Amino acid sequence: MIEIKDKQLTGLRFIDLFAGLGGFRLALESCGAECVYSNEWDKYAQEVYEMNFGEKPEGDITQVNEKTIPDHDILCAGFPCQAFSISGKQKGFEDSRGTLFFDIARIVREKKPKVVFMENVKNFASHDNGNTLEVVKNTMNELDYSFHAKVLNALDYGIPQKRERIYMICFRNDLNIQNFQFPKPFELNTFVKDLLLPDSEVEHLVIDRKDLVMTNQEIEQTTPKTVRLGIVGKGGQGERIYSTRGIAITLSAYGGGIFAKTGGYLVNGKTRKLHPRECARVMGYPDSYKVHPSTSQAYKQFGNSVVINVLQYIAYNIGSSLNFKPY
DNA sequence: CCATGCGCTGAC
DNA sequence: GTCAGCGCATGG
Ligand SMILES: Nc1ncnc2c1ncn2[C@@H]1O[C@H](CSCC[C@H](N)C(=O)O)[C@@H](O)[C@H]1O
Repeated sequence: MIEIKDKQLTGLRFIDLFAGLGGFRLALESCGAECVYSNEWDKYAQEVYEMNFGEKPEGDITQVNEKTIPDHDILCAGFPCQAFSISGKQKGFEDSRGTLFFDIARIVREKKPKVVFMENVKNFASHDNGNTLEVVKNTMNELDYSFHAKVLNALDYGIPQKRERIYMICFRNDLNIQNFQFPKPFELNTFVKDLLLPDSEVEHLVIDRKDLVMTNQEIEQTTPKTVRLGIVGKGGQGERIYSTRGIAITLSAYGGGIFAKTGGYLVNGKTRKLHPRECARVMGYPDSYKVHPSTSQAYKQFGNSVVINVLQYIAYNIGSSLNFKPY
């Protein structure tokens, strides 16, 4: 994450739905906003959340009575994506874990926050010939909100990972917010190689497979793109190796393959997957964030999470729009 | 639970 | 064509 001088969200309360690791919490708090409610049903996720924020999030949002949720100014929600991801089945709203947006909508209908800040995978935008997105848009509008949506790639915001996510910012209509803008992209000055842990701390992650196929030579100059240096097996998900002079591929929650959830990287002559701390870093999490003790659970958590830096820029721009109240 | 080989969709 | 994806299924 980065340092935020002007705390644009000072005095604003927000809720952290589908909390996960609390990325939205890191982002909005860094802007001066106060978290007054969190909800996350996964046992282990609740563990890390509590480990870092000192409170356990409420469980199953589908059973939470909308009316019990504390009044708030900004509702934050990076809802489930398995039902929309390009990597899954794409069953959408007809999937058990694909109807959560309606719970969010049910909550908004009752508490009318000033802002609804949501996030989901890039494929969400084009899913089901845009109807899924349209549904969200129309739902937001009927609730009397503007709807601002855009896919932003983490690589354009200072983090070496090609995580393309759609962000939807909605402002309550009576606020007449006409100046909201998604942050402008800037040059990448950080690469995978710059976030790695010392070799001593990561030897156990080295996999020596006899089927490594060097598809491309390592590169001498750093580049803001994912450079595949080779595959293993059939080169499917979890079986591709990339240059550390480039950027990280998208971290995943239930990803498979020998380099599950992080992908392989050619490091100082060797081939290995990322360590949970490196995943923390690739997601913009500060080194002070305590990762969950179970590696498998930490890999999953980070793969489901958000890039803090991107949220901090957006969160700042939401605050800028809210503060412009001239006579 | 943890590990892994998918095996296809979508974006160009 | 080329190649990457907050995934799935199945083994133990
Ligand atoms: N019905 C439900 N009630 C509460 N939490 C739920 C839920 N269904 C899914 N979730 C949780 O919502 C999350 C979606 S992924 C969101 C990650 C979060 N943005 C972060 O910063 O890490 C997962 O942690 C999942 O366990």
